[PDB]
Amino acid sequence: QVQLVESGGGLVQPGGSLRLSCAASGFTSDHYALAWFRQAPGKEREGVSCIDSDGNPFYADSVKGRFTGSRDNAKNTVYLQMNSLKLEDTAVYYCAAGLWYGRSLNSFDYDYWGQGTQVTVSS
Amino acid sequence: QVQLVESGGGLVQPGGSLRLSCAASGFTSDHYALAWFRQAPGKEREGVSCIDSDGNPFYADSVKGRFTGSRDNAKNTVYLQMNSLKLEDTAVYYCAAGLWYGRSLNSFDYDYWGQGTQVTV
Amino acid sequence: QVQLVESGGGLVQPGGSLRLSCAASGFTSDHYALAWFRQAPGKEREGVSCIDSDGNPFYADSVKGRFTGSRDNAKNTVYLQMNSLKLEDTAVYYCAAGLWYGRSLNSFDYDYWGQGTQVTVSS
Amino acid sequence: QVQLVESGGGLVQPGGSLRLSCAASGFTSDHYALAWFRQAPGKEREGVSCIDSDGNPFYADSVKGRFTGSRDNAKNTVYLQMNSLKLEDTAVYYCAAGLWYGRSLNSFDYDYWGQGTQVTVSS
Amino acid sequence: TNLCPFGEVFNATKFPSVYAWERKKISNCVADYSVLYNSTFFSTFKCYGVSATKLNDLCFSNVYADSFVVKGDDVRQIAPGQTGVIADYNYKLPDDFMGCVLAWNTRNIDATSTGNHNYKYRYLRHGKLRPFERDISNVPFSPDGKPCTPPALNCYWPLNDYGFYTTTGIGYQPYRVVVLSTVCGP
Amino acid sequence: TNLCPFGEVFNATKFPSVYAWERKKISNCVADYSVLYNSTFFSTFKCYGVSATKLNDLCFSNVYADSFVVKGDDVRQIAPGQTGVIADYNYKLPDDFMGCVLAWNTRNIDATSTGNHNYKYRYLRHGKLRPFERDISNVPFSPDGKPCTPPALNCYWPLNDYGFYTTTGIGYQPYRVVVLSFELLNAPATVCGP
Amino acid sequence: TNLCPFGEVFNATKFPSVYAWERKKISNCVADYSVLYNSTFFSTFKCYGVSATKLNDLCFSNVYADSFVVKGDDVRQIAPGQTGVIADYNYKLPDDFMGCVLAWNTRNIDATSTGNHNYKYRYLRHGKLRPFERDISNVPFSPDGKPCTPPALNCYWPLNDYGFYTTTGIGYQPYRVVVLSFATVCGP
Amino acid sequence: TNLCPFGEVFNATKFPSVYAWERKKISNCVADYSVLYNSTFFSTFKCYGVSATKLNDLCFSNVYADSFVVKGDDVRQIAPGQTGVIADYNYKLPDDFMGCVLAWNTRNIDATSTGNHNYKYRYLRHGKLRPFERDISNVPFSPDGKPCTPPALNCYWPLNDYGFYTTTGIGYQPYRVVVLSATVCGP
Repeated sequence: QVQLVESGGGLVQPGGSLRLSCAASGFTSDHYALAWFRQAPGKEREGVSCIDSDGNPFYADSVKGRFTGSRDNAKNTVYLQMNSLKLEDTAVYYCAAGLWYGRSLNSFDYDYWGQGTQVTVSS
Repeated sequence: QVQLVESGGGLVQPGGSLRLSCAASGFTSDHYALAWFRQAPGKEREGVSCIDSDGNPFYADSVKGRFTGSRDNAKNTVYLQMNSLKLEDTAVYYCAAGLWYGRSLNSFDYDYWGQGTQVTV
Repeated sequence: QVQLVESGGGLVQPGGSLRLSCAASGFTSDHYALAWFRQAPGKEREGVSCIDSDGNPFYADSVKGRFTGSRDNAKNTVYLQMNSLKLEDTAVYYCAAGLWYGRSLNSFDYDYWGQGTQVTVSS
Repeated sequence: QVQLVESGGGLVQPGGSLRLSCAASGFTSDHYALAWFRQAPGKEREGVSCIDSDGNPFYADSVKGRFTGSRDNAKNTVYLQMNSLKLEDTAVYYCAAGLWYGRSLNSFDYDYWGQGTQVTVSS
Repeated sequence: TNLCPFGEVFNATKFPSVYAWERKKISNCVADYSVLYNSTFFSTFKCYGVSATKLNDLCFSNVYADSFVVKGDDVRQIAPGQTGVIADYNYKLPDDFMGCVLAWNTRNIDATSTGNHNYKYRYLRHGKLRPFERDISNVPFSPDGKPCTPPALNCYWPLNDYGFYTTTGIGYQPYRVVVLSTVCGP
Repeated sequence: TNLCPFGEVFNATKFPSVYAWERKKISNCVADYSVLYNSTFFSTFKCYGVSATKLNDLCFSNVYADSFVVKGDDVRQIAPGQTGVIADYNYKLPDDFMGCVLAWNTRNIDATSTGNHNYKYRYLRHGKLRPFERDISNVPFSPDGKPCTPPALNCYWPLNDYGFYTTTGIGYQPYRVVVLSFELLNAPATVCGP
Repeated sequence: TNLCPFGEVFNATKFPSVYAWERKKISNCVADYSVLYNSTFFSTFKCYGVSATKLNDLCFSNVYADSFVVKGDDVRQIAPGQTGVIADYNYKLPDDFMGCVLAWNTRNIDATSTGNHNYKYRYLRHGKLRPFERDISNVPFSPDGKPCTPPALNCYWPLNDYGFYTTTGIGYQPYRVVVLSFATVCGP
Repeated sequence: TNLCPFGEVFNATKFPSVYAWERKKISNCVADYSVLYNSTFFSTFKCYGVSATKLNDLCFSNVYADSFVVKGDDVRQIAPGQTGVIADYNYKLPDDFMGCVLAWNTRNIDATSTGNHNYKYRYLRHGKLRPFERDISNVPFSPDGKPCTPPALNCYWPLNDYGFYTTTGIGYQPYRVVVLSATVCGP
C-alpha cells in the first residue's frame, strides 16, 4: 500500500541548518501534492510547508525566509531545508500527501500521514 | 493481500499418478478451509476435493477412492495426490480457500481463487 | 446505495411492440452510461442496447433498425422501445449502469445490475 | 448506515436531574455495548458511563453514585439519568456504541459515535 | 435423552421461498451434530464462529433452524458481513453470528422445463432488514411511501420470481438452505 | 473587460450555514485564477480533476460559487467520494467533480468565549443528498416518515448546532468554505481568462 | 493536413501479451475521434475523465496507445482503482486517469479448438506496479527473495498462459485492448 | 485446586515494547474471570466472539497472555479486521479470534516531563505479520531487499519510538495491554 518514510532528523544547535527527506511508496495516482507538518508535545499539528503537485512551494508565515522545501520529480522524495533554526522549532516533523491539484496548509485534508522523525534543538 | 499458488500439474498417461501443491499467502484469519477445483474448457467448474479447517478432507463422488488430498497447517500448503488417472480427469485445476470453520462447501461459492494449473491426460 | 428497477415486461405476440422502463434510484455522483441486457435460459447475457451519458444510443447487431432505446433527461429513467418483435427476442431483460463517459455492449463492464423483468413472445 | 441520535439535553440548574436518550438505527451486529461520553471546550471527551452488551453498566469514578445508565431490550435506546448535577458536569454529551461484545471507558475504542447534545448547568 | 427432530426439516417435501422463510424450534433434545457433517447430502456445509466437531460438547436452551430456498449465486449472500438483495431485504445474518449454514442442490425437485416461478424473493423495501427480521408484506412499493396502484408510475410490486429451469447452469439452480443458531450434545 | 466580483464573495461579511448554502452565478467577466492560487488568504485550496494554473487559459459559459461554513474536521468531507453527515445530508459532491475548494480559518469572526451556536447543520434526513441537492426544510424527522410534532417521543429535529469557542483546536474552529463549479454546455461561453 | 495513422494500430495483425504491452506514439496529425465512437468495430469504448465528442476540439503534443490482449473477465481491471492479477502485476492505471479504453472480441483470430496458449500474463511479482510501469523480466519468482532455478519447491515461474478455445463464453474469450493516455495532435 | 497466577502479569513491574511482545502460558489452574470484569482497574476490557461472563462456565487446555505497551490511538488496532502499523507490522490478531483485550492508562509510570522514548515500535517490514507472528529482528530495512547498514539513501532503521510526555492527550498516552487467548477451567 501507501508508505511515507521521513529521514534526516536529529539533534541540532541553534543557528544551524537541516535537510529532511521523505519518500512516497504506494501512490496509484499521478499528481498528488506533498507537505511538511510539525507537532510539539501537547500542541496542535502545525502546517510548515506544502508543495503542490506542480512543484510550487507554500510556507507558513512563521518559517517564511527561514525554511525552504521542494520535491523531486524523478524520485518520490520531498525535501525541506531548515535554515536559521531556533529552540521553538523543536518538534516531531511529519510529511503528508494529499490527493488533489492545489495546496493545503491544514492537517485535516491529507488522508495519508508519515511516521515522524524527531528534530531537537538544544545547547 | 491473499494469494494462492498452484504447482504440480503436467502431462501424464492414463493409470498414472500426480501430486498437486498449493500455497496460501494472506493470513488475515486462522481457521480457513481449503479445496481443489477443476474446470474443463467450455464446462462448469467442478468441485474436486475440500479439506476441512485443519480437519478431515472430503471428495466429490466422481473421484472417491481415486484421489487423496490433505494440507499441512504449519506450512499452510495443500497437497492433492491423484491416483488412478483417467481421461475425464483432464481439466484446468484451481486452488480455492474459504473462511469457514470445519467442513465446508463443495460448490464454487468460495472467497479466494488460485491460478489455473493445467493437467493433461 | 444504487438501485435499478425495471418495469414493462409481459406476454406479447410476434410483430408487436413493447416499451420497457428502468429507474435509477442510485446516486447521480457520476456521469453514468446506461445499457440494456437480455439473457435466455442456458445462454450468455447479450448486450442489447447502450445509450451513453452524452445522449448517443448504440444497438446490438441483431436488433439494429428494429429496436429503439432512450433515456429521460430530467429524471433518471431509461426507456427501450422494441419494435417488430420476434420469438427469438424472448429473454429476461436487465438494466445496467456503468461509470464512464463512453459506451460498451459488454456484460463485464457493468458494475451495477438491475432486476429481472421477463418478456415472452410465445402465445 | 449506522445512526445514533441523542435527545434530552438542555439547560438545567445545580442539584437537579436530567434524562438523556439515544437510539441506534442501523446495526448489522447483535452484541454491541453502549456508552455515554462528554466533552468540554478545550478538553478531551471523557468516558462517563459504559453499559455492557445487554447487561450491567459501568460508570467512571467521577460520576459514581450520581449517574445511572441503562438500556432497552425491545428498543435500541440507552438512557442516562444525571442526578445531583454540578458546574463541572457542563459538556456536550455523546453516545457511542462500538462492536466488541464487551465494555471500555476509552474514546479510541468506539467505532461509532453519536451527535452532540448540549448540557449546560448555569444560573 | 430425547433426540432432536432433524429429519422432519430435511426430508420435508415442501420448502418456502426466502422472503417467507420458516423457523422450526428445537427443544428438549440431544443434538448430535457430528453425524450430519459425515453425510454427503449437503454440498455446502459452512459453520461460522465455531467448529462443528466441538459443538458435540456444548449445551443450549433452544436451537433455531431457518429453512428457505435460493439459487446458487445467492447462497454466498447467506453469510456474516455479506450484502446483497437476499441479505438486505430477505434474510440478514449478523456479523457476530455463531452457527452453521447448510445447502445442497435440488435441481431434480424444484426445477421444471417450463420454469418453476413459485419461488419468489423481495427486491424492494423501505429500508434494509435487521438480523432475523421477516417482511412478508406484499404491498405495492413506492419511493414516496404512499400506497399506489401497481401498474402506475413509480409504483412496483415488491416480489420478483426465480426462474428455475433444467437447462440452466448450477449457478442458477435452486439450493435448499437450512441455517442453524435443555438442548445439549451426547 | 469587466472583472469578476470575487472579493464580494470572499470579503463578504456574513456566511450562511452549510445546510442552507447559497450559490452566486459568475458570468460576463474575466476571471484571473492565477492571483487566487498565488494568494495566502486561503489556508486550504484544493482542486480536483484540474490544475488552477491552467484555468487562466480557459473559457467557460458560467461559473458557480457555493458559499457556506463548517468546522475544521468536517472540511475533509467537502470532496468527491467522501462520506459523513456533511456529505450525506448537507452538501454532496459528485465523484466526477472538476473544480476547486477554498477555505480559511475565521475564529476571529465566528468564535466567542461564550460560544457561537448560530451555525447549524443537518444531521437527520430521509435519504442522502443528490449532487448539488439543497434541503432547507426544518420539519421534525421521524423514523416511520409520518410527520410528527411532539418532542415527547421518537421525533427529533433535523438540525444541530456548531459550538465555536476560542479554546478548541482548529479541528473545531470555523472555516468559511467556497466551492467552485463550472459550466460549458452553453454554446456561447461568457466567463473567460485573460 | 496529415491524418492520424489509427488503422495502423487497430487493423494491426499482431498484438502483444499484456505483460509485454507496447505503446505507439502518435504525432503531427489531426485526429477526428468522432468517426471512431460512431463505429461498431469496438464492442467496448469507455472514456474516463473526458467525453469523446469534445476530444475533436482539443490539441495535444503526442498521443500514446497501449495495445495488449486479455480475456473478458480481465477487461474490467483496465480501469482506475481496479485491482487484480492483470492490474496489479501486468498493467496498472492511475486513479486520476484521463483517457479512453477500446476493446473488441477476437475469438475468430485468437482462439483454436486445440487451445491458444501463446498469450501470457504475469501472476507473480515482488510488489505491485506503478502507473504505466512495465516489468517484462522473466526471472523465476521466489518469496524469500533468494534467486532460484529449480521449479520444484517455493520457486515458481512468473508468467502464466491464457487458454483460449472457441467453446468458452465471452468471459473467457480474448479481447484486443487499446488504451489511450495523454501541441501536434489537434482538431480540424 | 491452585488458582491462576494473574497478578504476576498485572502487578508486573516492567513491560516490553509492542514489537517484542511477550506471552506467558497459563495451565493447570482455575481462572476466576468474575473478579476481572467487575474490577475498575482496567479502563478497556473488550472480549471478542464471547462475553466474559460466560468464561466462568468453560474449560480450556491452556490460556495465553500477550503483554505489551502502546499508546491510546493504537489500542484500537488490537482487534479483528483492524489494519494499521501496529496490526500490520507488530501484532496481528486473526479475524476468527476468540478472546479478550485488556488495557489501562499508565501515564503515572511511563510518562516523563523529558520524554520516555524507551518504548519502540516497528514501522517498516517486508510483508505483514501472520496472527501471533513475531519479528523482533533489528536489521536495517531496505526497499530492494539487499542488506545495507548505513543511514545512506533508501536505507532506514526499522524501529521507531513512542514519545510519551505528560502533556499529551490520552491518544498519545501509554496504555499497558494484555491480550488473552481441559486444564484452565472456570469456578
